[PDB]
Amino acid sequence: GYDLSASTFSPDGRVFQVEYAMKAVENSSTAIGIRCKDGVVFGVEKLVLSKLYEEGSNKRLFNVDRHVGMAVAGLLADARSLADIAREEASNFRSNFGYNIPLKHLADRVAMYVHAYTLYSAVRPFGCSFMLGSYSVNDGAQLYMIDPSGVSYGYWGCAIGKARQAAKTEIEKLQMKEMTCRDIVKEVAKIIYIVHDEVKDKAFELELSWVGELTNGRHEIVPKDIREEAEKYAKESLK
Amino acid sequence: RGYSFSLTTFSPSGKLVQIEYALAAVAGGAPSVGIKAANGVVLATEKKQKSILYDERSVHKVEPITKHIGLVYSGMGPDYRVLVHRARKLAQQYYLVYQEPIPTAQLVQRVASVMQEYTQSGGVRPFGVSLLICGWNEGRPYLFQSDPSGAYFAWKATAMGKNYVNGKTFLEKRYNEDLELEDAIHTAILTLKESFEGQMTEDNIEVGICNEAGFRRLTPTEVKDYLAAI
Amino acid sequence: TTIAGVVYKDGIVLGADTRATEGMVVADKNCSKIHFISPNIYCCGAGTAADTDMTTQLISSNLELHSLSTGRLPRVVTANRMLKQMLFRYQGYIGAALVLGGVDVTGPHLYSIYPHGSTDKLPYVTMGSGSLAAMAVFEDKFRPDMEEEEAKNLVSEAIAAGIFNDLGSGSNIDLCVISKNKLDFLRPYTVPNKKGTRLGRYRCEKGTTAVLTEKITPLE
Amino acid sequence: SRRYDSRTTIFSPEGRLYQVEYAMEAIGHAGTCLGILANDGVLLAAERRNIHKLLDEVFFSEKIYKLNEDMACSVAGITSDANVLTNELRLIAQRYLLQYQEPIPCEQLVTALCDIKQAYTQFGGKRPFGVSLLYIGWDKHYGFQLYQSDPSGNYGGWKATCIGNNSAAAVSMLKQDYKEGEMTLKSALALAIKVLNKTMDVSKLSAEKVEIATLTRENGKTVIRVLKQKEVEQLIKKHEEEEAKAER
Amino acid sequence: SYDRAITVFSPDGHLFQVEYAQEAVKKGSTAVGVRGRDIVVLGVEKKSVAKLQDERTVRKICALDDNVCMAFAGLTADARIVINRARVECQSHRLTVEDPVTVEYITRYIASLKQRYTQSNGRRPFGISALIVGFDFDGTPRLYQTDPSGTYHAWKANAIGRGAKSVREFLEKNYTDEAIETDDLTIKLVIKALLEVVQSGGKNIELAVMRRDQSLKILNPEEIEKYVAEIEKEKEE
Amino acid sequence: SRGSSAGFDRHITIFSPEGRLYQVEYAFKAINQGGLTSVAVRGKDCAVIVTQKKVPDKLLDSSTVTHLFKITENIGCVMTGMTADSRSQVQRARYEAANWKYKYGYEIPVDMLCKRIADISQVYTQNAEMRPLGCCMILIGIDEEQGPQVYKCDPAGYYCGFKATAAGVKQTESTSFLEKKVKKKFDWTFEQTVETAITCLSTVLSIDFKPSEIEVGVVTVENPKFRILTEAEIDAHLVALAER
Amino acid sequence: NQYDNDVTVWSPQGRIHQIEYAMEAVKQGSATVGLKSKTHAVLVALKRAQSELAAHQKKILHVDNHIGISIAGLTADARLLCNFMRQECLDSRFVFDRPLPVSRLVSLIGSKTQIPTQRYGRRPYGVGLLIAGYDDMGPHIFQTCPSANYFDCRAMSIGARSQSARTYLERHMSEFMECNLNELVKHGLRALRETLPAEQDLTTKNVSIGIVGKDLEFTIYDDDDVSPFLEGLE
Amino acid sequence: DRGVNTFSPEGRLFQVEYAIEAIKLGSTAIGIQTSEGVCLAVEKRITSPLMEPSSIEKIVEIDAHIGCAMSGLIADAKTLIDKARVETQNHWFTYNETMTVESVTQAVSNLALQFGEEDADPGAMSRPFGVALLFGGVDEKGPQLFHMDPSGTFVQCDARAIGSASEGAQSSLQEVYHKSMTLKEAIKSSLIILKQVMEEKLNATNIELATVQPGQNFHMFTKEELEEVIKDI
Ligand SMILES: *[C@@](O)([C@H](CC(C)C)NC(=O)[C@H](CO)NC(=O)CCCCC(C)C)[C@@](C)(O)CO
Ligand SMILES: [Cl-]
Ligand SMILES: [Cl-]
Ligand SMILES: [Cl-]
Ligand SMILES: [Cl-]
Ligand SMILES: [Cl-]
Ligand SMILES: [Cl-]
Ligand SMILES: [Cl-]
Ligand SMILES: [Cl-]
Ligand SMILES: [Cl-]
Ligand SMILES: [Cl-]
Ligand SMILES: [Cl-]
Ligand SMILES: [Cl-]
Ligand SMILES: [Cl-]
Ligand SMILES: [Cl-]
Ligand SMILES: [Cl-]
Ligand SMILES: [Cl-]
Ligand SMILES: [Cl-]
Ligand SMILES: [K+]
Repeated sequence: GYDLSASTFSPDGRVFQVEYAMKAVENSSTAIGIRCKDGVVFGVEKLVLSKLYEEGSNKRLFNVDRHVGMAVAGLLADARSLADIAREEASNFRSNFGYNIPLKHLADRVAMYVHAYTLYSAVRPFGCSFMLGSYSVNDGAQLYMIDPSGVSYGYWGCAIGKARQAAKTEIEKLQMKEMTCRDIVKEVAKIIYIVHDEVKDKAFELELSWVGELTNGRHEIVPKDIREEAEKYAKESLK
Repeated sequence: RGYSFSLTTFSPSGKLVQIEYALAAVAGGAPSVGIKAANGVVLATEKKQKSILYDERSVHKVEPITKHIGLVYSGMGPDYRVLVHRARKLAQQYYLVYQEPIPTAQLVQRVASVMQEYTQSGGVRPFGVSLLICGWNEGRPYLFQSDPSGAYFAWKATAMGKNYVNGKTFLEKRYNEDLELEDAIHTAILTLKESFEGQMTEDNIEVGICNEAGFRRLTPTEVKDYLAAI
Repeated sequence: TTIAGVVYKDGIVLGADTRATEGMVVADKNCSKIHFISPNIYCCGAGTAADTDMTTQLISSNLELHSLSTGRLPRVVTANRMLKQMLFRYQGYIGAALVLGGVDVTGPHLYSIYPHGSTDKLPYVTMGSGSLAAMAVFEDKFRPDMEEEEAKNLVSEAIAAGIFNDLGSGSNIDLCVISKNKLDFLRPYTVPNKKGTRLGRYRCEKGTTAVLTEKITPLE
Repeated sequence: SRRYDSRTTIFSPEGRLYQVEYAMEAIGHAGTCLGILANDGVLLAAERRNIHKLLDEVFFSEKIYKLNEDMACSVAGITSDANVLTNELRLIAQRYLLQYQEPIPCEQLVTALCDIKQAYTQFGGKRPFGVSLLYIGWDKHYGFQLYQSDPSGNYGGWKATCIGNNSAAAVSMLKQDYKEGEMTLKSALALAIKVLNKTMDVSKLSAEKVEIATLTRENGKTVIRVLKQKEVEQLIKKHEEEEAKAER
Repeated sequence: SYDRAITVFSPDGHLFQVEYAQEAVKKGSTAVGVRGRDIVVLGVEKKSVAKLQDERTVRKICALDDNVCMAFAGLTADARIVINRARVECQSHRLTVEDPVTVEYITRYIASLKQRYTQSNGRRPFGISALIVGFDFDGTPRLYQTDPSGTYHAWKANAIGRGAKSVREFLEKNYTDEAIETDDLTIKLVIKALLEVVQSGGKNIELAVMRRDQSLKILNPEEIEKYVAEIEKEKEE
Repeated sequence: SRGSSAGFDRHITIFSPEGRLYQVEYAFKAINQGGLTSVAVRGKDCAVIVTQKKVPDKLLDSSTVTHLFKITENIGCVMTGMTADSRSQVQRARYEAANWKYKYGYEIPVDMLCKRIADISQVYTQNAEMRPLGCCMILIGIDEEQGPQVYKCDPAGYYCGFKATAAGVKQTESTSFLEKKVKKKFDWTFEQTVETAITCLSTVLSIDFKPSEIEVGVVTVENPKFRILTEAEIDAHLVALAER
Repeated sequence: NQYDNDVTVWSPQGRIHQIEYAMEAVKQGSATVGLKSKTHAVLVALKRAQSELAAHQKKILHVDNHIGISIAGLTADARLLCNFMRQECLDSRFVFDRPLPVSRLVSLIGSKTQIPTQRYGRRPYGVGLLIAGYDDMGPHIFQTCPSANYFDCRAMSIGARSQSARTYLERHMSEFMECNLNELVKHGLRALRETLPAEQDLTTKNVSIGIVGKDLEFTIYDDDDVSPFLEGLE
Repeated sequence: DRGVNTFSPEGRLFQVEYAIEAIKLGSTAIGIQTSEGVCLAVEKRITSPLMEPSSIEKIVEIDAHIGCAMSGLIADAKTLIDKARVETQNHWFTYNETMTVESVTQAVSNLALQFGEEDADPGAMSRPFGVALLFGGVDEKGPQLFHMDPSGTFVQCDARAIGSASEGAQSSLQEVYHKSMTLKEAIKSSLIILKQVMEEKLNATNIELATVQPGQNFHMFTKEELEEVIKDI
């Protein structure tokens, strides 16, 4: 059989171990990112698998540098490992070159690390996809997404996980180029509620973060009161 | 890390089949010919050259190792480039110690030894090439072949690649001890014409020669001249 | 040692004396100090003799591997980089002081290379214990764009200045002339010093030396 | 990676080492190679496989190797593997001479190489070397000597022995004709040609098809020589004259 | 470096490589040891005969040091490795303790070498068992046996290799205070034990003795056939 | 023989009975998984690279979707096949070129850079533990003696210089189109190089492009620095073509 | 099947069977319960005894003055992980002269335990932990898994028949934050007791207790010292 | 074939489970802890009258206050025993005190799962140890008996049997054990039980017995002292 190692091509030129790792991401609940006029906003549908867990447990949103947020889907231990790689890369860049890593370069460096795990029988591919978001006055708003193959692209809007396509079709309805982060958080919450399958998985927490002019280029959790207002807007919009 | 186990092993009948299969890659390669004349050696090869789009001058199958030694092959081109690089390095290492150009037979022994390694060492396949190596030293020409096992042989004349069995019998009924280099070049090109298919130009064969003055590729214009008779 | 080089209208002239010393004794009267790098590049050496020989041989060898690969004539910059990076790595412990000259696709180039790994790209240079004598000649007489014969005269004058004024330098003058069209390795160029003749004969006849034991071993 | 490892250094259920046994099948197919010990010397005689018309002839032999001043060997099996081992033999012999300032005794050289072959059957996961060797030599402890080693790293000393094609038949002929304590180089040469004449039964025997080397002592020094073709044809003549006597 | 786990457990607690190593030993030539009162004796079968063999070069009995020797059965190349390792170790002991090894010390060393090759990556077990004999500082005679697992025990007498089962049965019935009262009878007891299983008796028994302080004496075919006749003519009575 | 297989010869890079490397063959199929085709052509004055630019998703920032890469100031490339493999090979090329300049004091020749990448790919065809990269690299640059250069290397470690070449799904069809066009040309050389490249790509795909559906890169003898055309620059070529 | 022997082999469903199998090692361990109030974090563990004459396996381990753990699964993996935790705590006191925050220690476990899940020939850790701690952010209960995931918990139970314990803990968890220590430990014991066969009861031989809080370094109670907590389950 | 660090679907390491099955091929050993000391008793399992019975050593001294009885693949036990000895001497060297029985057992038990073929040194352990161990001794906690198996699980026991007949022997131990039992009673009980479970007729040469007491160091019973205890049994 042709699907047991990342160092084996199938007869049609596929690497099935990388495809299987992608299926782990596609079984995960949905995360979205949206770039707008003055920043980037992340939202995650965080399935609560037990009421015994604390609010906040198993975060899927990370700070990887002071100016860079990361949003993940897939196998969470793999994602955390990648967040640590992203953090080390940002730190090392600052030590060596003396300034904050540009988002695109950070995306490309971590993507090459992901890519290195798709060539060998000695290791397996990462079972995670992740988005990286930043803002600065010089570079503007940037949103990148990286998948288990190590492909990296930039986006206006992005979704990963199991309701990816349904999320993208809602994201396409927004004129995000002309909206502010404060406007977009409500729309992120709205979209998560739309694609959430309330019959099949019973309980979720909405996780929100942002980076933009309004945070002075620092990646930060959306404040509690703004999150609750966005949820309330999303829920009533569902009606 | 690297796989540390051999990928070539003995079969129940005592064969190293990976080496046999490496020889089948050689047998399906483009034809090569070497002829040792009295006063020199000629190496010649067919280009597996489809398109007019190829820049024929951009890569060479006939290559210098030193001022006085050259090589051609049949089989897998990229494997050949490895061996060319190692042969050049082996020749220079010898020169640094002894301050004398490496004797042709010494260079063949060291290159053949590298090929042997790849039949036993961990996590690698053998080379899918056989080499024809020419040189001049001690006032005399040398022609050697080195196979994927690391076995080497000295020849007066031989053929390798596609249709080699026939090419060897063509040379058997045509080579003589007292033959000159210019005549040898002609019979080498005739040997390739036996199995060519395409119409020969100076752009789809490559010829190298070795004599007292050293090893060099013939130029397109020189090959054109030899092709007028053929 | 006195070694020197000049850039002239169409090329490079390199020069060297032929004395090697051990302390204040002449060990070699006819040492060759102008070393092959590639067919278009040569290098004079001063300092520790084993280090100049081995360093130039190694670089020449690595350059031949380079040119075999590229299929092109090597560049003088490439020899310069290779030499200086190796010498820097050894922190001055390799006592090679070099005058590197050649002619490549970008024309003539001349460099001095020091043991610690600094290099200077210049139209005339000198090195060795005779280098200030040779440099005085150059400062007094160099002109840009000299003709071949003028440049050859100037280099041999400069080497001669070192030969006659430095106790470390002596014997013959060797030159190497490099242009786009020609390489003239002139060893010797001049022989300005000659051993005087022997006045008495000391041809000792057989039996002059008393012998305790003898064994003849015949060979094939 | 466990899926692709053919596990060359493990036991089979009957306590066997398959790769060693298979390498021994390779050797059985290679050129016949015999050694014969005499009172005044030792010899090696080998079938040549390099016999095509167009071959060039550049070395002094095909399968006979000088190891040091006092020793030579011949090989049957994979040629490239033989080149590795014979290079290692020469190194071992020079390491000894460096250390002790005397030649390595024959059995000590054989044993040293056999320990390398043994290691390849026990650890490292590599294929063994596909070579058997006959060693001839003189040393000051046991004089003229002949040894045989195989890919298991086993060896033994012999008065006469054969490896390679038709070994079993060759050994029977030696068993019957060899005179313990009474052989000379001249009669060992006759017997070698007799044996090769029967075991190269595809087909008629010729000087182009065999290689003979002798090891003797002359004026306190060891002489190792590869017989010229003139001499080999003369011995073939004498054997053919001798078979004309066989009945009346 | 090759790090494959070669010796592993199977269901039911078997170590198959070790069991297969023991199969190798069982196809080796028979070897026998008896511990006398003030002598120890080793004898071994065959192996091939073969007139054109130089006999000296294939002995299966080996000095480890002045006061310790061994015989083996199984893979002869493997045995040569073990023997040389044990010879090195005997010289370390002398170096650091300034006494010769006890027979138990070097046995324990050989056994733990064997055990390590059943539990280390990249290696197969040694396909040999050994009989190890000699004398301790205080004159006490010793006979130990090791096997591929690394297990070892002391014995009054023992056999390893092919036909060890029946040779051991013979020894169990024939080893008494009477049969080892002297040196000649101890030696004969070993020859009788071999001459049961030994194909074309014999001919191809190799035999060696060690006396208290006296170092290893191997017997020659003339000295062996003296004993053979001296037992064969006694078995008519 | 004829498609025969023994042991693990379809899983790792060991020889099949015919002397094939199936895993290397399969890396060539991987190049086509991307669904894209690239073309490159050289004349006396310039060399050009043209490739398809597919942006199916509206939510992509299309300025980040490219297969054209600067290797050095003077060497450009187009990558075809698996994207992450391609990026890795671009990084390696960049590293090799920079290292060459540091060690030798002059810019790496295009032929040498292509050879080096090919030699690195060769290793993956002989060592069992890693797969080949399922991508193909085409390099362009100006050589001071030989003029504009186009070089291509592949997952087998083969490489060659070309008058023109192609990669990806319609490689074979592009090769025929380019072959037929050069035979007509005197001294077998292309003259209108950007137009040949775009026409070839447009014929073999049957598309008739908008300026946002292709990317174009160039090096010229007068301007050796690798340059990427803008949309408007590309549009001028598309309009000049449309009008004869 | 072809997908279940190597931690490096993804199945076609996007799962890693070796990790799932490692999690079965924890489900078959004896049950343990962890819970917290505003001021204390408690661990309660059932100890399995091989025979009637064996002591009963330790389930609760000291990590630092402010941290202790309860284990389920392979005991040797539990010790290896506990030794790693101890060392990380010692390092933090050595360098910074203050206790390692509990959430940072748990992150270090996640990162350490993830590594062998991605390399050929390595295996997951076959142990699950309940971690009780107290720091500047108050009491904590964390859970760690062989998948290298971890969870921040109001309360938790792992091991055999722990579903029953979890059901009890959900039923009463609105009470925990305001409980005095005695009330909180009683709740832990009642949860653990739900895991038992109907015949059998909590005794001083089979219950082990661990407690840490604002005024109390991590302390283990066994044998006669658990009696105060068991009397008055009234 | 699969790797040595593969979990089964039930959450166990195959290699460890298989090593546990190897313990059942060993001779029976018994340990009993009393307030007056611990005793260790083991079946020798003699396979030929030509074998020297004193060369079978299945009970060993670790230190003056600690003995160890083993069952299973005995050759495997040597490195564990040596590690125990070295550890107690290190502890003495460093701390000038005796190491507890529990601590010794713990140190040895940390070797248990240190096997595998792609983390470790050029020829590290390829498999677990096919050995079970009873450590019996006296420290400031008083007399103590600990059991360890190839999983690296260790635990204190009042009485425990290991090896071929351990079921059987463990049942008789439940029947006869009591917390206030004397050492002399424990010694008799363990010989009575060995006598039942052994295939051979028990005698003074085919068993070994040792004690450790608060007064007295590790003591192997002599032939003559075994004969005395055997009279009643
Ligand atoms: C030169 O620098 C001369 C150059 C050298 C390449 C010949 N250097 C030497 O002669 C040095 C000066 O110490 N001597 C040696 O390295 C000792 C080896 C000489 C003996 C022969 C075997 C070469 C001058 C200016 O130093 C010469 O005086
Ligand atoms: Cl996704
Ligand atoms: Cl490996
Ligand atoms: Cl090269
Ligand atoms: Cl050379
Ligand atoms: Cl050339
Ligand atoms: Cl420079
Ligand atoms: Cl010698
Ligand atoms: Cl010698
Ligand atoms: Cl060892
Ligand atoms: Cl046996
Ligand atoms: Cl640079
Ligand atoms: Cl055109
Ligand atoms: Cl548990
Ligand atoms: Cl366990
Ligand atoms: Cl989990
Ligand atoms: Cl659980
Ligand atoms: Cl048990
Ligand atoms: K490969």
